[PDB]
Amino acid sequence: KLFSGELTK
Amino acid sequence: GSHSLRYFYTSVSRPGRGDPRFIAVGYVDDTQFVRFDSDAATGRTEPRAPWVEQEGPEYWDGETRKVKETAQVYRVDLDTLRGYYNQSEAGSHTIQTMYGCDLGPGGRLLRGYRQDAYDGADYIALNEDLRSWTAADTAAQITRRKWEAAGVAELQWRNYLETTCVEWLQRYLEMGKETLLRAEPPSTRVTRHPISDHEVTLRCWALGFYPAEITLTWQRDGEDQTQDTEVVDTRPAGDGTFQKWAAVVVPSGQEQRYTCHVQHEGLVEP
Amino acid sequence: IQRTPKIQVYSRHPAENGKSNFLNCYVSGFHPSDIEVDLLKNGERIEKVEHSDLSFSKDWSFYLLYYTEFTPTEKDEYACRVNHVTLSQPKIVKWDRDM
Repeated sequence: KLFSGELTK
Repeated sequence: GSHSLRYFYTSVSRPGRGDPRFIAVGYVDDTQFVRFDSDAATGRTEPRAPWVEQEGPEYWDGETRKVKETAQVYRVDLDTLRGYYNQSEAGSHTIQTMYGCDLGPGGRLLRGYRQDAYDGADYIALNEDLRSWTAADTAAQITRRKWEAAGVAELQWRNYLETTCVEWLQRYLEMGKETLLRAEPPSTRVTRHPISDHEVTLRCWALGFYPAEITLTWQRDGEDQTQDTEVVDTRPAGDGTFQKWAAVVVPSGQEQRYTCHVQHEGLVEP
Repeated sequence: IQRTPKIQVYSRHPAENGKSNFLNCYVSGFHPSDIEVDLLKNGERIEKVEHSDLSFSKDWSFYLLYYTEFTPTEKDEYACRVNHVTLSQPKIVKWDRDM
């Protein structure tokens, strides 16, 4: 399962 | 082997030929099961192994929805990093991410990892405590601050790796055991290719094995010839298995003095 | 930051003449990802050729498998032609039935 909800850089 | 679930994003800016390229792929161990190329006509995350094609539309739509939103997030990261390094919109640039988890027994996470790269070098990295970050230059310390104040590591990455990641590794494992748990030993052999009067190249082969991990070692009547051995890098066959070889140049005859030995999983004996 | 590809050309199964096989060009260890790979039959390009999906190694360098279906004969050359921003001329690596 792919990670999601990534805080932008 | 110590099982693993891993993902690989690659983000590359094409200036000024419109939109950034994005590619994500998934691996359970040494077997690829998913991909997403933002240039495919499908606009969809797709399967690459047979054993995952049983998962419902909820999976794929769930997966497709998610990896489009990641792609947008990386697209903007390209222009933020380009800003941090005072780089122009004329250059092409690359962002790389890898994250994933090694399974421990009892259904436990053993090790979690998540790591970024900008233009081939390191950038930011989740450390093994799942709280701290390693930041390899000024740029990535800007990036660090932002993710410390948000708790990205412990709040979203620790959590993902300690449960979703682990559970789903065990789900791909079970749903694909006929392939990902089948021992596949190398069909193994030696060949001689003469060189001159003196010499003759002995080449120990090892084809059709899984997973990629292996050791090919020439002995001079008991003694490892490493590092007088030419060992080519383990290479894909194309059918899901791997192959390797090591070569040693010996004075002819004196090749009865030489033997090859192969260590691999599929050579199990209890 | 920028790196040179390495090349392995080889069949899927041990190359026996007359019997069908797949030809493989494994490029790896390059950076960045944009790379051109042609599989060659006697100097000419092989057209029906697919390839694996972009991935990369521990040290961040890219690898790819270009493969095509074929049949070995006593006579024909095969080879792999590779170009990449780090190169100054295309890199041709011949196919050896022992490598």
